[PDB]
Amino acid sequence: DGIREPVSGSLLYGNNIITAAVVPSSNAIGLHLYPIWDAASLDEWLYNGGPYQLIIFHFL
Amino acid sequence: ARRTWLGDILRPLNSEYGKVAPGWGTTPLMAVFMGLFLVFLLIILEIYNSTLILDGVNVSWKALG
Amino acid sequence: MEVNQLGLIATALFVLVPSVFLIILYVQTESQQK
Amino acid sequence: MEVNQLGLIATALFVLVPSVFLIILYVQTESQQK
Amino acid sequence: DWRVLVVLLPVLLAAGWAVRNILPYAVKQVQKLL
Amino acid sequence: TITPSLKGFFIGLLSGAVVLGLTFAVLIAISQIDKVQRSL
Amino acid sequence: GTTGERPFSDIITSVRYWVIHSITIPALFIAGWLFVSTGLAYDVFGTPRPDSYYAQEQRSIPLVTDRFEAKQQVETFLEQ
Amino acid sequence: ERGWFDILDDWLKRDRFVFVGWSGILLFPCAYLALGGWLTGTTFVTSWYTHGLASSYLEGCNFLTVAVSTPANSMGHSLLLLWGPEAQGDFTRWCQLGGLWTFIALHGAFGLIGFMLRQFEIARLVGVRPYNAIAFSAPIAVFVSVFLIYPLGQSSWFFAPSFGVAAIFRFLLFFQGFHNWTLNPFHMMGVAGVLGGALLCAIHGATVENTLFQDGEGASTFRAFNPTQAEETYSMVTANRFWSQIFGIAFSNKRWLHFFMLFVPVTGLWMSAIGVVGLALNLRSYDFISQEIRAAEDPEFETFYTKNLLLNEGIRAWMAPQDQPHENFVFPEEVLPRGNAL
Amino acid sequence: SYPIFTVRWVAVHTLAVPTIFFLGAIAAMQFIQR
Amino acid sequence: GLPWYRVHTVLINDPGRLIAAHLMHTALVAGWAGSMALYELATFDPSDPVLNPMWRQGMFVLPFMARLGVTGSWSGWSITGETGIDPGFWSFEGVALAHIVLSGLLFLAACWHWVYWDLELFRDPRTGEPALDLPKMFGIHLFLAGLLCFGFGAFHLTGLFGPGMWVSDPYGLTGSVQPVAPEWGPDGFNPYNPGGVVAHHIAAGIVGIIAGLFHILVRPPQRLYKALRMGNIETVLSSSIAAVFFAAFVVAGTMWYGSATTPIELFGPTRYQWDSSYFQQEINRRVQASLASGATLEEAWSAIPEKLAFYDYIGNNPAKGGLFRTGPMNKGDGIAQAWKGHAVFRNKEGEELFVRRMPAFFESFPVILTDKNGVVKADIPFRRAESKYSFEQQGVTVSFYGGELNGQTFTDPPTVKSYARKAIFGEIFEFDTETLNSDGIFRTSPRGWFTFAHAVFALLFFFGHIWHGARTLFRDVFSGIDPELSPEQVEWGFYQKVGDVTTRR
Amino acid sequence: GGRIPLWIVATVAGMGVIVIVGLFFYGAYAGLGSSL
Amino acid sequence: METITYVFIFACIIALFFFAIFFREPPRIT
Amino acid sequence: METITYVFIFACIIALFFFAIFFREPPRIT
Amino acid sequence: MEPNPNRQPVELNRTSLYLGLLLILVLALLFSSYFFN
Amino acid sequence: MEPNPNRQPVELNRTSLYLGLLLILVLALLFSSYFFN
Ligand code: CLA
Ligand code: CLA
Ligand code: CLA
Ligand SMILES: CC1=C(/C=C/C(C)=C/C=C/C(C)=C/C=C/C=C(C)/C=C/C=C(C)/C=C/C2=C(C)C[C@@H](O)CC2(C)C)C(C)(C)CCC1
Ligand SMILES: CC1=C(/C=C/C(C)=C/C=C/C(C)=C/C=C/C=C(C)/C=C/C=C(C)/C=C/C2=C(C)CCCC2(C)C)C(C)(C)CCC1
Ligand SMILES: CC1=C(/C=C/C(C)=C/C=C/C(C)=C/C=C/C=C(C)/C=C/C=C(C)/C=C/C2=C(C)CCCC2(C)C)C(C)(C)CCC1
Ligand SMILES: CCCCCCCCCCCCO[C@@H]1O[C@H](CO)[C@@H](O[C@H]2O[C@H](CO)[C@@H](O)[C@H](O)[C@H]2O)[C@H](O)[C@H]1O
Ligand SMILES: CCCCCCCS[C@@H]1O[C@H](CO)[C@@H](O)[C@H](O)[C@H]1O
Ligand SMILES: CCCCCCCS[C@@H]1O[C@H](CO)[C@@H](O)[C@H](O)[C@H]1O
Ligand SMILES: CCCCCCCS[C@@H]1O[C@H](CO)[C@@H](O)[C@H](O)[C@H]1O
Ligand SMILES: [Ca+2]
Ligand SMILES: [Ca+2]
Ligand SMILES: [Fe+2]
Ligand SMILES: [Mg+2]
Repeated sequence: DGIREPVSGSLLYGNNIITAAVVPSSNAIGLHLYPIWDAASLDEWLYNGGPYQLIIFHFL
Repeated sequence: ARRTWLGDILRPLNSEYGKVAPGWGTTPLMAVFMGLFLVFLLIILEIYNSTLILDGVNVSWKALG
Repeated sequence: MEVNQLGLIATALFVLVPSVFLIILYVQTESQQK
Repeated sequence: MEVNQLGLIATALFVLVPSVFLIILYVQTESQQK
Repeated sequence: DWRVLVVLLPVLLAAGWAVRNILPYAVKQVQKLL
Repeated sequence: TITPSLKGFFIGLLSGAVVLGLTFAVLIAISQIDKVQRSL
Repeated sequence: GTTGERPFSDIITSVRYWVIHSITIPALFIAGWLFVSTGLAYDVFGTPRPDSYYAQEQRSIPLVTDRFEAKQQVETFLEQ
Repeated sequence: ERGWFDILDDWLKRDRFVFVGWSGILLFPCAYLALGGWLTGTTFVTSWYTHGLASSYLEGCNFLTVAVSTPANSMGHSLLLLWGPEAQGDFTRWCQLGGLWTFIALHGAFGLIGFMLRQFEIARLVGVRPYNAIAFSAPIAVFVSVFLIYPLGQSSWFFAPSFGVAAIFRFLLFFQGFHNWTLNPFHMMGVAGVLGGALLCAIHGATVENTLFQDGEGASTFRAFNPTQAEETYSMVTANRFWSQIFGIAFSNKRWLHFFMLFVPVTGLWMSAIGVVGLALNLRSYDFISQEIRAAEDPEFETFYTKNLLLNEGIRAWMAPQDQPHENFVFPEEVLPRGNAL
Repeated sequence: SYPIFTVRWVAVHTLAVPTIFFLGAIAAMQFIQR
Repeated sequence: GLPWYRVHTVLINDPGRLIAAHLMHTALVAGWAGSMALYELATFDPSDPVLNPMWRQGMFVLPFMARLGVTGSWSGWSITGETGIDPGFWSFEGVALAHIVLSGLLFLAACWHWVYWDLELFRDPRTGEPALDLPKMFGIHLFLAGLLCFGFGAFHLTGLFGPGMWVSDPYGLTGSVQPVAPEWGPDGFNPYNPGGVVAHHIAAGIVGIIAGLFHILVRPPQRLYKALRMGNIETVLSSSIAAVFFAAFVVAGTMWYGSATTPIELFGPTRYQWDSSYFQQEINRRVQASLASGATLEEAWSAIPEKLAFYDYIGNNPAKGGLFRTGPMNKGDGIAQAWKGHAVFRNKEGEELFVRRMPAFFESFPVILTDKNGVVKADIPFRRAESKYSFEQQGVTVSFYGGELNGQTFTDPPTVKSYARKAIFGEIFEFDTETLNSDGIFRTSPRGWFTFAHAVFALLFFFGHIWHGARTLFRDVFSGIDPELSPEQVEWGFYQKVGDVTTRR
Repeated sequence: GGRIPLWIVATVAGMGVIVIVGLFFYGAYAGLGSSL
Repeated sequence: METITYVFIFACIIALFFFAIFFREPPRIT
Repeated sequence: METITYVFIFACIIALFFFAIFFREPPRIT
Repeated sequence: MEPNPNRQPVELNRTSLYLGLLLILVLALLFSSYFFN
Repeated sequence: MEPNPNRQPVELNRTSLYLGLLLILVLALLFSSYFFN
């Protein structure tokens, strides 16, 4: 939600199968396309929900 | 098949497979008992449900003891 | 995470017991004369 | 007693995995044409 | 209650009218079944 | 003694018996008037 | 095949059907209308008229709270 | 021989437009009264005295908001018979007390028994196996668990579903907020069976319609079928190859395919019924204890599971005063949970 | 030639007769004002 | 070959191996009972029937032994808190041992009946085919069930030759095993009258003996024999399953609502006792009588038994649990140690205030305090910026009467608020949360778990009834419909009566 | 009898449905249930 | 341990997909 | 849980003894 | 001993193996979270 | 495919089942104490 309040989605970060998710990209991004190469680093890309966009656009 | 002492004693109790009384037999008597039983179940249900409330019958823990 | 310590054995046997049952039945079907 | 929490699953799988292997082999031998 | 008579009257006047246009064939269907 | 709800119980019991009795009396009567035809 | 009854298409295209039902259908419709317009529906089923959900001063709902004297409780709620 | 019972059996089983049968003696009165009771209540009957709600066309509701609502919580699980100790034979009072709810629920239950008996009876007369009756056990399991067992486990019929469109939607949201019912694996299996059943319905219908043999000259292909024909009307072989190459697996046995189409939705509904029996006792899948321990100790730990509980807490606090009027809840503004601004 | 009153006839009217009555009632309701 | 879901059908035509399989099933169930009792005895803490009774400890079979008169251990304790009792052989341990030995003997008998399956007894003497005369078997078994039912009621339950049954006062304070005389009037059908349980078994037993003799001596009518397929053992399976799901719904119901056979000292209180404030009313009644007798407030509340206060606490409500919150109730709120006493809240004007209690529906609940008329006087706010009713603004204090905290008053707002949060659960207790590493989340009791399993099993057995009834009545088409099914038998118009070729038009 | 063509029966019956359902939608905006 | 368990079950399902597709019983026309 | 485990294994061994003796492959002269 | 004529062979074909293993593994993937709790 | 001629049936007779189960159960009875530790 772009309010610097990160939601843990992955199994290794304390989720089970029922609670885990791949979390949407940040509200600060809005509808902007956010590919890996627009981030300063993978660490940044992950904080901001980059994986979600890669997944849903390739999936669709 | 194997005969045994106990099997021979019990043999008459397992010898009338398929035997029937003619026609409807005691079916009318059976239906009367089924109807009485339906009414009995309806009575005990409605007592437990407090739909049927009887003198001296307090359906609660706090009746007595 | 403070998970239930019996969750692991519960899940393991939940998988293994019926899976093994089916594998036993499958293999002895294959070995029957064709 | 404060036993190792993995002792139960270790013992269960130690028994189950090889026992099941043998049961599979036995049953599919019995089902072969005689 | 006048309100009940008011509501019933059209229905009764309808069933009375339908029986007057079917009594020639309803008595015939009744006697036909013997 | 016969409480109000036991009187109500008897009313419901009699009402159900009347409904079932009338239903079967009518069905039996109709089944007798309009029998199926079978060949010899 | 069929089951012996007259076909519905036969019935509803016949003059006699419409002689009968040009009366019975409007009569039933008018009877239902009057069931409401006379106000009888309110009293049969106990449904409040628009001016009868609340008394003028209180604004509390007449909820039934007593299983076996509920009938007398709605009656007390109705006298208000 | 040929006595009155057999003469009655003859008449009951006549081949007529609407088959009757012995089962019809139970089915037709109970189905008619359950339906007639619903139309009567939704058209004319209030919920003012049981719920504080208007619920009929007469009061101004529309098709989406009318209902036959449950009795007041103070009625407990009373059968609420018209001649019973609550209404005491007063039809008007009976309606105001919620008597039409138990009337519909109970005539509905016995009607459903009658319908499944009808399924058995007709199958036996026509000479088919009674799988349709067996599949109908899933509707019965749902009706009995949701409309009878669930309220019987709770405080009263009040918490059963009310018979109406919006009333049922409220039931769904009550189950989310109070039971966290979406988290329950028995509901999840229900969802899988319903959505999987709908998937099978669509994919099987489409596959048959798109592997048809050309059995006529028309571009509209429905006429090129004869019910008495011996031949399959579509190619199982072509359908099997298509799905094998598209999806990786395909049906090859038509009998298994059609059994599976029954098995999937029937089993899903049965699983959802088991979960509701649990919820009759508040035996919920409400929480994950390990999540709660971590979140209580670590105020930076957040998952979609903790997010949904916050939504449940709002549902409970904001809906309970009006949804549970017998509780006389007064929640001052300052205690209501809410986020910033909203 | 055809019977007029059948089981079908009864089933039709147990539904049709109240439906028209109800539709007249609901029609009247559209003119009620608070 | 047979698919996996039909392997047991090899028993249908083999009465001897069916008996063997039934013996093995019986051995497994008896062995479960023995093992379950031993596991419970190895884990049960008998030292406190007041605040740690069996139903707080997840005990499932212990209450069933106690209900029928097994109340003592060979180690010297009894479930009513006695010491130095001699139970004889029929202690909890003796019952468990007996079930284990029974299991082994049934297992051995199963082996014999499996090997020696081909007994002449199981052959029809005329045809030489396997045959069971199920109508006469029913009479024999019904006669035996009637005798046992009658004897259970006439000798065991009465104490005439046996121990009696568990009975208690209306508040579950003084329960014990007692002889119970039968109740032959209408109150015998009151589910809360134990004398009706005694009368039931005497009267139903006698009826069972008579009906059994009828069923031994009178053959079924031909019309019923054919309609119910009385030559097909699967008809018995169908109707037996029906009777069993009926019984299972009944025991689920009487467990959930309570009856003379589901007493609260054995299975825990019911949810309805919380809904109706059953225990709170009796507590308040007793306190008011003490006060009217001149007692001080401290004396009046100190006269309340800890056991009565503990029932007036939502952690013992069976509708507060979770499907996957496993184990004993003690694993949630902890092992109860002592009543803290009755908390009385007051504001700075000295008006007594009452905490609104949590209904069972709510996993969480706000803290709201009202005066005696239900007017809100204090609460714990969420948003603070427009708070009017905070404990700080209203000067809320809490004083305790009875229990550990008797005579104490707290004024520090966080402490007062802490106690108010416990008061939404009813009476306030001190818990040991360390011994079991309790997690603070409510679990249900054996009353709840029993009800859940038996309602679920009953519903599933409805499917089994439908399935086997179908297989019984449609056996001729189980492999499919007649390949040359007359199209006139399913089309319309050909037969006057559906499925009757003799009614061809 | 076939004196009244089925397509006329269908057309008139259908128009009747439209009229009465139309009345019910009118009633959503006037009188009870209109929010006004 | 719980993460290993979840990923293990998932991995077994994916392996099952592979065998169910490429090592299925071949459909045979008769 | 450890006592249950030990007693369970022991019990399985005793059961095996029973089957090994009374349900052995019968020795047959050929 | 004389042979029991009621014995029958049992079968599980490969498709049924795959369907059953899928059911078991998916049920385990579903229920395991609740077992760990 | 053309059939692989190197395949062979596999066998485990009942005595070998009993010997193997005895080995496994006794090894488990022996080692379980050290697994629980
Ligand atoms: C035919 C199928 C059928 C079935 C299965 C039901 C079933 C039911 N009805 Mg419905 N009903 C029906 C048709 C049916 N009805 C019809 C045709 C009408 C229109 C008249 C109604 C109108 C109706 C109303 C107005 C009400 C019900 C109600 C009920 C419920 C309570 C019934 C009861 O307690 O009876 C008890 C009676 C019996 C079970 C009869 C059994 C008779 C036994 C076998 C023989 C005994 C005879 C007796 C000894 C004779 C002497 C009596 C003497 C002691 C006075 C039950 C769900 C009540 C309800 O739903 O409340 C919520 C209710 O208020 N019904
Ligand atoms: C009617 C049966 C029954 C009931 C009501 C009880 C009740 C109780 N048991 Mg006992 N027990 C039983 C049978 C039962 N037990 C059996 C058969 C055994 C041998 C395994 C035991 C061994 C046992 C032990 C060792 C312990 C208990 C304990 C307890 C207490 C806690 C229960 C709990 O946490 O459950 C939790 C229940 C669940 C989590 C629900 C499981 C639901 C399953 C997994 C659903 C499966 C779905 C299925 C796979 C889907 C199929 C789909 C397909 C058809 C398509 C409670 C009083 C505990 C206690 O406190 O003892 C003092 C304890 O330690 N029990
Ligand atoms: C008295 C109870 C009872 C008895 C004796 C039977 C007996 C039978 N059933 Mg029926 N059935 C019952 C209740 C019963 N059923 C119930 C309650 C249901 C609904 C769940 C059914 C639904 C049913 C179906 C759909 C079918 C049968 C079939 C059969 C026949 C073969 C069963 C078989 O080979 O399984 C072999 C089973 C296995 C190899 C493994 C099953 C494992 C289960 C699913 C999980 C483990 C359960 C656990 C061990 C149970 C503990 C006890 C429980 C009470 C808690 C056999 C005559 C079959 C039939 O008609 O064949 C012609 C068949 O298709 N039954
Ligand atoms: C035969 C058969 C079956 C079994 C049938 C069985 C077991 C039938 C047994 C039926 C029994 C025990 C029926 C008992 C009925 C007793 C009744 C109806 C008692 C009524 C008493 C009343 C109304 C008393 C009223 C009063 C009260 C309460 C207060 C007093 O002050 C005033 C008074 C006397 C009016 C199966 C299982 C269904 C299988 C198929 C075939
Ligand atoms: C309850 C009760 C009873 C019963 C009654 C009855 C039986 C009734 C019935 C009633 C009825 C029987 C009614 C009906 C109604 C109907 C209606 C009201 C309809 C409407 C419709 C519409 C509105 C339509 C719509 C639509 C659709 C659906 C789709 C297509 C399109 C349209 C839109 C057109 C008695 C007396 C026994 C007892 C007491 C209680
Ligand atoms: C031989 C012999 C002997 C011995 C014996 C013994 C030692 C026995 C034991 C036995 C036992 C020891 C048994 C046990 C059993 C058990 C069981 C049978 C169980 C079952 C279980 C189940 C079935 C479960 C299920 C489930 C689950 C798991 C989960 C949850 C859900 C449910 C519940 C479903 C003697 C010495 C006497 C001598 C003679 C000979
Ligand atoms: C978690 C525990 C996991 C343990 C897993 C253990 C897996 C064990 C796999 C056993 C492999 C058996 O493999 C099986 O061998 C038999 C012969 O013995 C083959 O059987 C083949 O030869 C026999 C000769 O008698 C013929 O009757 C049969 O028609 C033919 O197909 C099967 O086609 C094959 O499937
Ligand atoms: C309606 C419930 C079913 C009850 C069936 C009992 C049938 S009763 C049956 O009726 C015949 C009439 O001719 C007699 O000949 C015969 O002797 C009599 O027993
Ligand atoms: C298999 C071991 C058997 C051990 C037998 C010990 C018998 S002990 C004996 O048992 C009776 C039971 O009612 C008691 O009444 C009696 O007082 C007691 O001494
Ligand atoms: C500020 C803390 C006030 C001290 C008393 C708090 C209420 S009471 C408190 O409640 C705990 C559960 O929360 C129990 O585990 C514990 O035994 C009990 O002392
Ligand atoms: Ca005005
Ligand atoms: Ca701790
Ligand atoms: Fe199909
Ligand atoms: Mg309007």
